[PDB]
Amino acid sequence: ARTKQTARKSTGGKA
Amino acid sequence: GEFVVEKVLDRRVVNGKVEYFLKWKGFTDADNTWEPEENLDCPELIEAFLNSQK
Repeated sequence: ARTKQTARKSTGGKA
Repeated sequence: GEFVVEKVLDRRVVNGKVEYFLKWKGFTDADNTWEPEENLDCPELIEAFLNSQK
């Protein structure tokens, strides 16, 4: 019943 | 930190990568931030967002 989706915060950016 | 996102609000392409303007479940709706699909572990929200646009 609890629709949880996970995401990671992009602290920077590997260019 | 790996934080729980509720849903997607918007999408764009920066530097060839695709970033989605989220809406977090752990944080407030205004505290939402741009996170790329590579960092998103939410296929459900991405699909549903594209279905909303179409």
